[PDB]
Amino acid sequence: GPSLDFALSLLRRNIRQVQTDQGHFTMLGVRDRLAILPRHSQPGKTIWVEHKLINVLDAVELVDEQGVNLELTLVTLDTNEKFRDVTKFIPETITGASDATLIINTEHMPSMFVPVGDVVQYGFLNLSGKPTHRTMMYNFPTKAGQCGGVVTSVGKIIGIHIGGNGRQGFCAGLKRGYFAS
Repeated sequence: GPSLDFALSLLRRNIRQVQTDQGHFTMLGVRDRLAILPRHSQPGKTIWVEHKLINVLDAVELVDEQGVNLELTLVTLDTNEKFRDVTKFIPETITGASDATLIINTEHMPSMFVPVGDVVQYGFLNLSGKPTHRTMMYNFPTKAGQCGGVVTSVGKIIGIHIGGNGRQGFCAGLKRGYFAS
């Protein structure tokens, strides 16, 4: 079906299993050699991607216009070829959704689909003693090991999972402008 094929195609073409020194994460490749990680993955000069070590050419820990953490790291990778460009599926402004699917892809949780439900604008979040802006929330008890997971709804890629508190899950909202050249 259309939504199942979209999620499965994202898994195949854009959503990679990675390892850093901080463990297992999911990584969305967005276009060209640009990918996005949760900040707390703390990528070094190399990152394990699926089956090989990939050099990290740049890493930008994103902050807002007031300098508050957004809990996202934008990595430029020394990859052979370009990621299929999925920027057109990312909204221009941080937008919630109804009945979203969270897509996890690590060695421990490969090709995993999680029905998180409605995703709403949340804003400020204190995540592990790191204040964070531009978050959205879902009332779903997500678990450890799901950071970097891709929040999706009806052909839209809206957020990257950054944590939870046992009853709720939180993502960093995505804006298309983060990925402009």
